[PDB]
Amino acid sequence: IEIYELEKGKIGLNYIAKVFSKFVNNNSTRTRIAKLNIQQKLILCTIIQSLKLNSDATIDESFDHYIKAITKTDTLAPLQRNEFLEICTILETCGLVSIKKTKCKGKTKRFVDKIDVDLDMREFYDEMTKISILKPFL
Amino acid sequence: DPGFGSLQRRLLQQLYGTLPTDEKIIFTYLQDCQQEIDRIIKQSIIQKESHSVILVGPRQSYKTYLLDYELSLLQQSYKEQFITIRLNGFIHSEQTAINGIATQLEQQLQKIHTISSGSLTEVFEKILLLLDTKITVVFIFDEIDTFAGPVRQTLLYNLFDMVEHSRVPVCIFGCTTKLNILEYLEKRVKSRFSQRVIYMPQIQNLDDMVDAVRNLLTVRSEISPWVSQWNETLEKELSDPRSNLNRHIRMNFETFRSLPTLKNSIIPLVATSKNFGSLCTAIKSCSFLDIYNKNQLSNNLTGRLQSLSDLELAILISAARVALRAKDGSFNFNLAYAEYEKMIKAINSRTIKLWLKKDVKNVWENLVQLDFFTEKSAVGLRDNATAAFYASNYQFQGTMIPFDLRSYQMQIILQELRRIIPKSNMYYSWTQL
Amino acid sequence: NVRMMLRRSMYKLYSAADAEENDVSYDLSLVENFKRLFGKDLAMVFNFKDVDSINFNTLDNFIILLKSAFKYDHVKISLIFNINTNLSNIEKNLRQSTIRLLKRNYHKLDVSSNKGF
Amino acid sequence: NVTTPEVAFREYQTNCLASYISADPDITPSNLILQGYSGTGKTYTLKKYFNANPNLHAVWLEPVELVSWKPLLQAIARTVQYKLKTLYPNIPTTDYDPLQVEEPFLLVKTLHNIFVQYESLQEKTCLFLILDGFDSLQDLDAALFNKYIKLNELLPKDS
Amino acid sequence: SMQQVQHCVAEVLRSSGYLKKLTNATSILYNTSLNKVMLKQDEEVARCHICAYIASQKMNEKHMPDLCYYIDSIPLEPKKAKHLMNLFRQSLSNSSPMKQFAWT
Amino acid sequence: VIRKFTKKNVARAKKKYTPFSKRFKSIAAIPDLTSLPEFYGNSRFENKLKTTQKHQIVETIFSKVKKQLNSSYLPARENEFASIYLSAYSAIESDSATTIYVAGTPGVGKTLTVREVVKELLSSSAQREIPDFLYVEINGLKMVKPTDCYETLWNKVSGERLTWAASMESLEFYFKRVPKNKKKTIVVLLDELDAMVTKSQDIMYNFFNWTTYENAKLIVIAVANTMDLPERQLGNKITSRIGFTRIMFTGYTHEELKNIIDLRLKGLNDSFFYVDTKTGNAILIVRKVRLRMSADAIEIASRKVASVSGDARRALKVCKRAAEIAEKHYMAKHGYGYDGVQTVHITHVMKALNETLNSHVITFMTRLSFTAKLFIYALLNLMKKNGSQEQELGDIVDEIKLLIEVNGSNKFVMEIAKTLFQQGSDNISEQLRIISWDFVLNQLLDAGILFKQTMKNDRICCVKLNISVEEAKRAMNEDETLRNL
Ligand SMILES: Nc1ncnc2c1ncn2[C@@H]1O[C@H](COP(=O)(O)OP(=O)(O)OP(=O)(O)O)[C@@H](O)[C@H]1O
Ligand SMILES: Nc1ncnc2c1ncn2[C@@H]1O[C@H](COP(=O)(O)OP(=O)(O)OP(=O)(O)O)[C@@H](O)[C@H]1O
Ligand SMILES: Nc1ncnc2c1ncn2[C@@H]1O[C@H](COP(=O)(O)OP(=O)(O)OP(=O)(O)O)[C@@H](O)[C@H]1O
Ligand SMILES: [Mg+2]
Ligand SMILES: [Mg+2]
Ligand SMILES: [Mg+2]
Repeated sequence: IEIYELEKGKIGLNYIAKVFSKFVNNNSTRTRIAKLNIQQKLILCTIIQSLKLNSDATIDESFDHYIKAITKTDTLAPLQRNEFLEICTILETCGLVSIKKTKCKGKTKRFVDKIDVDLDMREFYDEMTKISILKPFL
Repeated sequence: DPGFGSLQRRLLQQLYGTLPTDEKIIFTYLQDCQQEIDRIIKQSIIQKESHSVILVGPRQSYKTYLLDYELSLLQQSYKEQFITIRLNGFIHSEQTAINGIATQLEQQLQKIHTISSGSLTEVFEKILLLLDTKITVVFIFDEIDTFAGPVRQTLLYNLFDMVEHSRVPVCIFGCTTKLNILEYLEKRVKSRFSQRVIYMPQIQNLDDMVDAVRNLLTVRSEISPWVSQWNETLEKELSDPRSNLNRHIRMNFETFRSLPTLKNSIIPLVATSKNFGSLCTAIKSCSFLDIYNKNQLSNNLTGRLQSLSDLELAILISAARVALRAKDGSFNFNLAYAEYEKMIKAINSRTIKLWLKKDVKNVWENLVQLDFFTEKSAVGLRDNATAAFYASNYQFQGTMIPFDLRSYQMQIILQELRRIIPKSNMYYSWTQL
Repeated sequence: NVRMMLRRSMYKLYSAADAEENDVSYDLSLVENFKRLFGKDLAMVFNFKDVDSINFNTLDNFIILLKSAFKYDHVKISLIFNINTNLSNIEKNLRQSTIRLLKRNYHKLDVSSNKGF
Repeated sequence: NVTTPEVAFREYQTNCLASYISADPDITPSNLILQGYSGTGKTYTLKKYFNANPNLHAVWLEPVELVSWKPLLQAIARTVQYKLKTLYPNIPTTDYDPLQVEEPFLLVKTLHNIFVQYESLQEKTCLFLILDGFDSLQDLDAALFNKYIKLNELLPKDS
Repeated sequence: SMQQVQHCVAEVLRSSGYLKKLTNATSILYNTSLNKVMLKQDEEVARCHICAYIASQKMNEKHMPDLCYYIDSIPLEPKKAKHLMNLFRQSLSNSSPMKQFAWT
Repeated sequence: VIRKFTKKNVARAKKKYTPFSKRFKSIAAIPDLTSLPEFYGNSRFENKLKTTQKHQIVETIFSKVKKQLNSSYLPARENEFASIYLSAYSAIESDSATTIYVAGTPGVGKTLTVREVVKELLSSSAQREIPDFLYVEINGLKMVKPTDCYETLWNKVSGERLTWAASMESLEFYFKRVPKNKKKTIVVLLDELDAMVTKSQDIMYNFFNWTTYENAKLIVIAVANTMDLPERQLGNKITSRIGFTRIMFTGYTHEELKNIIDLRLKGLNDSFFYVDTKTGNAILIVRKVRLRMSADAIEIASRKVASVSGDARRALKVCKRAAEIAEKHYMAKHGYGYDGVQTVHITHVMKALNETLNSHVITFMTRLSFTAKLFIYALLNLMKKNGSQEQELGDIVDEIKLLIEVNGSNKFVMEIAKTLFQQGSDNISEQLRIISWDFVLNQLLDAGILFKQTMKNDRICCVKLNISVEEAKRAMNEDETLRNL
């Protein structure tokens, strides 16, 4: 009834589907990756690779991995740590990367910024396959 | 000589920064920072704009000095326009900061012309009723990082919400040592904060330190008949690049890069002079600065090693070589005494009194007390009182076994002992393994 | 720990001195101001029950803490150590400075039921 | 204007104590540390310095007798109030209780209330609080000394 | 990528000399544009082209007045392309990295 | 009687303990609470911050822009506004109890939209087309205790002051047992809902379970920061009671941010002021000076802020910071004080956007002394050698000593070695640590550059870099001595 009298008789079956579409944000990783540019996609790939090889990684270790990959491959120009962090928050705004604040589990346990990913690998690799200048980072 | 006493007292006043406000010394490399602070304060106290800003710099990098100078400068011309709430993150906790704000608000509003009464809920409600022409409230909040914890930043939320949405003009000056202070903030707190961060200037080059020493030691008022001769002597020493002051300033620039460190040595150089000629001789020779530097290093590992007796040195050497032969570096009293008795027999076979095991216990306890050995895998002094309380309510396994079985690790190793024990000492050949 | 030993000792001291004849801090300054609060000298006798069960580092630090009351003219302190093992057992679990401290005025006495049968 | 006594092998230390400790609060540091191991004559030199300058107002606290931080704060409040009562007996004072100090903030408030009722004095004076054996506190942490370092900034400047 | 910047500079216009200088510019200007100028999914397909055209104006003002360039190579609407390229010029043609790129 | 400890600073409020269920002897004994003189809302601190203005302050050409761009002063939120308003209006007019869940990122206009909804609802109630209601605002981050909301809401309803437990059974009795004809509708804004989440989750259950009561006439509008909060932190009961419908406030697009900034810059942009050249004070309509802030600058700032957060607070603050940079340059040029065209250009907007991006950490490490740089160089050398992220301090001491004693033939090392190990002085013996070793260690610990573990043996204690390794490398090889070797 809320949608029916916000958009204006017996109300239809289509308004039930409109309810189930309006209050379920069915965001796809396809649509999220497709709204990025080449540099945000590249930094997303380096973040994915750094979490693949370390999986308890800080912002600064992921930036180190990004610098090592971008000097190994030499695509565009390397970024400074704060610009890397800003693009990480851009990926938060898009909804692909989350940065939390957690304790370490080493000999010097303090709180650090940590990257988690909530995206599924299959459509991520499928979208990143179609870009030729990104496959050194896959 | 009352003239030399007046000159000495003025020199000490300039070194402690306790001149009147119109005579206070701002270093050259510090104008660009302080003018910026001078803008923000004057936009809040005078023009009634709300501001929040964090000063970021190391300890003794003139954050408190510049802020106090700004508040004392605005005190003499706009006295009724503003009040000051001072909070310190070491002293105030999350609960006691509320009572500190309420008490300071009451005692400052009774000074310009209750909130403080009741439980903590009522005090916080009265503060938010008060704070959510006008009088500018200036918050000077030292150690902003301690209230920027990962659990809940309630006070920072409320204070930055006061800066944003309240119609009372509020100035907040946080201060910290943490370079990445913006990442400490929670998303809503960071959103409400202006994200204006002022980084304190550092000393970049040597004649900044030379000019700061010149500003510290030049008497710019005519209060003594010795003023002109002192100024000529100081300018002659500071202009000559091979003088002893320039050597000590260069040494400070290359090791500490700290003007408070230099002032802590310059103050007893001035204060121990009996007359003007002694002061000029002291400032030319800088011989007191070498005695000062020797005293500041008199209780480190080298001086404590030089204070040791011959039996103390023998026990320390034996423990060091046992620790070097060990895998984890661990040793106890028994193995150290076995090494000691083998070493004394091998000396006497080529006459040193061999002390019994019941007498080496006192030497061992003296060596533990003088921080030459530490207990194996010992935390030591805890960071906060809660962890210290938890450690005090627990009995460690080392304090229940006998003293001759306790595992220790060395604070100094055998190579350093070989380096700083003299060649003519008769225990020297035992420093090699 | 030492803090609990001092707190219980000062609470017992204040309780006894109130029962024998405003609140105070339960630390050794109560021993410092004893003549100003009660007008009398202080003779403290410490009975350490079952010393062969107490932590020896804690007992050592408590004895070093009690040494600080020797600068007050109105205080004298007695210590009673209840031993069931040997004297040398407690002598090698205490630091040698504490042993030198206890050696100035010490007596031994056998308590056990097989004393001369 | 201070007397430097003769200590037999602590001449440099006694000269430094003459350099740092004086009755004028402008040319005196807020904090001063004497560091040395046991039996090095720290207490002996400090007593000979303060006995040779009887005009200096000193309060002596032993943290070893206090053991924890809360009795140290209460002892600070009690001893400062008693010394200021003995020093200026013709100044009427409200007797604030030492036992209401449970936080460092409450010590700041109590010291404010004690020092604000001595403004009838004609000259600025120093009160030297000597914590003889600070790290001999039994329940010591790394954060306690920071509060005592920063304590002077929460007290008024024109007191 | 060299092929995209080469094709974009080519079709904005009409080796390793002056066209090489222009390619090097479009690349630096595009790389800093990726960080400081944000476009949506439509406008992004002309981030190279617009950047290329900016470098073209620089040549026309600095060394060679005879160089020719036209606007409609940009695959957006010419009003939208005009607005975007004015936005790009005014924003980061005075940027501090893009000040010591010798145009000679 | 002698106490074992004392509590000498107890402050207890004057709160009664008897709840509302025991005020009257029966359900029929309760009167119409809308007529009671204390119920339903039926400040003394505002004059305390008044003083005497004896000066005349100068408001310049950019002063009105900076004052007008503040957060204290509804274009892009009209579907969310319509949804919240229609749900709340239907709940008020039918005498129903309803939960409205609103979630979003910071600064996207959640509190502003809910407040505008309740202002239009109160205006609609003032025209006597919906029944009158009481509006209660509870912010979870403005409470000392989480249970104080029980204290707050009941105090807004009855005017009594009780403890939190008695307030909780008072609210339960009021919402369930009292009939609709004796009650008034209550609209509660619960803002910062996550701050009111406890381990027991009793406050969540109570506040959302009162909306399931027939007699309650309670409308709870809960504001969250995430949409998955009831699934992640709350149980299935509270998630079921909150409901399937959940209003998400998306981050603003750059068109919406530009519309917000242009709405605040209507009447000031492309306008003329009368400006005094003697003092600097400017009056909105002596010189006639035109003020502009360019639309390209606003669109650059809006696009950057919309991609990073979509936050209206950041867009307004970036515009205000750009205007303050321009106004600082203006006062520097004309020599004005704090007692034909002026433009906020795009360069000020780029400076405002770059001042939070410029990475002072590298600059800080560049402007350190030689001993601190030598420490960082030695630590980086150990991480290169043995490949570990944590290095023992004794290893750093030994490799500093090796770095001094191997490249001795460098002229700077021949100048610095006597300073490093003897402080330039005979009669000072050779030192095991360098001069200012603990000083630079504590200085790097204060900055957050270093992490040190808590051990009492200084040699086996570990040190880790908290900052990224590449920025430490570029700061180190900026130094001419350290990059030479
Ligand atoms: N009000 C003051 N008057 C005079 N000198 C002062 C004043 N406050 C500080 N100083 C001096 O200024 C120097 C710099 O120390 P300052 O207190 O300003 O440090 P800070 O930068 O605030 O550091 P921290 O982070 O440790 O608080 C010191 O020599 C100190 O004695
Ligand atoms: N320079 C000296 N001249 C004469 N007697 C001295 C001197 N130094 C120390 N003494 C004597 O040695 C005793 C021990 O010195 P003191 O109590 O001052 O040491 P300390 O460094 O304060 O020790 P601790 O840290 O153990 O308290 C003094 O009480 C005094 O009798
Ligand atoms: N649509 C809008 N039109 C005008 N100004 C707006 C709009 N949205 C937000 N603002 C501005 O942004 C400020 C902050 O917004 P608001 O307090 O509503 O944020 P919020 O989403 O509740 O954030 P938080 O989660 O931090 O509480 C408002 O006070 C107002 O100045
Ligand atoms: Mg400070
Ligand atoms: Mg002593
Ligand atoms: Mg809000």
